[PDB]
Amino acid sequence: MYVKLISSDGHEFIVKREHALTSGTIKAMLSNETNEVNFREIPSHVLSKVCMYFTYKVRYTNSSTEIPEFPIAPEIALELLMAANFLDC
Amino acid sequence: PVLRSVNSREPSQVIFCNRSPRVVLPVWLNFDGEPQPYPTLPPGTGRRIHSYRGHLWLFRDAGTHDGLLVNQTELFVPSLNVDGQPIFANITLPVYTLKERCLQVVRSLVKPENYRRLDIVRSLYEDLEDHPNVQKDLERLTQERIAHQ
Amino acid sequence: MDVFLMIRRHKTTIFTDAKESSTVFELKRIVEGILKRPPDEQRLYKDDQLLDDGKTLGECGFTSQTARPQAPATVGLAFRADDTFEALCIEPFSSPPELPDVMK
Ligand SMILES: Cc1ncsc1-c1ccc(CNC(=O)[C@@H]2C[C@@H](O)CN2C(=O)[C@@H](n2cc(C3CC3)nn2)C(C)(C)C)cc1
Ligand SMILES: [Cl-]
Repeated sequence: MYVKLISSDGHEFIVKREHALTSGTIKAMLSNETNEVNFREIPSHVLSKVCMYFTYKVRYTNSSTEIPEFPIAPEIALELLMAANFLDC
Repeated sequence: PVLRSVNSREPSQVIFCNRSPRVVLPVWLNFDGEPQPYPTLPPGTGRRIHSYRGHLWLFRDAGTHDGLLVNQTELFVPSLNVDGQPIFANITLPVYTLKERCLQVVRSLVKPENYRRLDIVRSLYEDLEDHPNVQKDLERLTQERIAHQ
Repeated sequence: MDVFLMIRRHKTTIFTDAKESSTVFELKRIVEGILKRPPDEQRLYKDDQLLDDGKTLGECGFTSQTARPQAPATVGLAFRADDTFEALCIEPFSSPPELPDVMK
């Protein structure tokens, strides 16, 4: 139930399948090796933040707990936007 | 406008509880369903306010007009106070899509006139320019209400 | 209390949660399940401080305030190749580009 998302700079991110499936693009891509997706255009400083968003989304969706902000540093905002648009999440 | 406050004249005491990191703008939908701004609530603050049964509220970020939830939904309607207990209106962040959260941060960093200067696909220019606004959200909620009705 | 972690060795990062009350050794077991390497071939680090197998994640400094879903705490990982353990090497993530003019 764990899948591998690999960045352009060859960083390997191992996340729960249910988490990665937050992205309709990653769902379609799971349909590299089995349970591996290569992102030729997403570097590690962006994909690490996408994986953090997955964790955040699954934890706080339909939670009655107080929801904290998802923080985005200005220097990654534009790249994370382009990633978010591509991944549809 | 089907989304309007009912002119009940039935007093209802409410606690507006800001459980978000945002400065909250309370918005009252008047008897013509037109949105009226009320005094802002800083993050982690609460206020006891005087409202009425069948009155309609939504809550937005005071600066950006980003959508917020109240008791985990879009709209808040004060009911009859039981046993002199106020109705709690717990205002929270929704779980924004990563795209919407990215659009929020980019808007906060770049002046609208400079959106077109960003090295991004045209479709994302239009997405940046499509600022959250109460009027558009009220229409979707008006269709969601008729859909259930 | 749930803590949210990034377990990091070389160019590998595992995103996972565990209990604040759970042990460093019990995390090595989660790592074994994913990376197929036994706990006795694992060392875990917080910064450059080696973590003792008995200590809880709470006692190691991983709590609600340091290990959040949107801001997870980094756990270092070094494997033992046959004889001796390797030196802790976490490859940093890429550096973001210079802020565009219109964002300054
Ligand atoms: C401090 C603070 N911080 C954050 S928000 C806040 C704050 C401050 C003041 C009040 C006073 N209450 C109202 O204005 C209510 C609120 C809504 O239910 C319409 N109200 C009305 O009073 C309206 N009304 C009055 C009536 C009377 C016939 C019963 N019907 N509607 C009108 C406008 C006078 C038209 C409430 C909240
Ligand atoms: Cl913001």
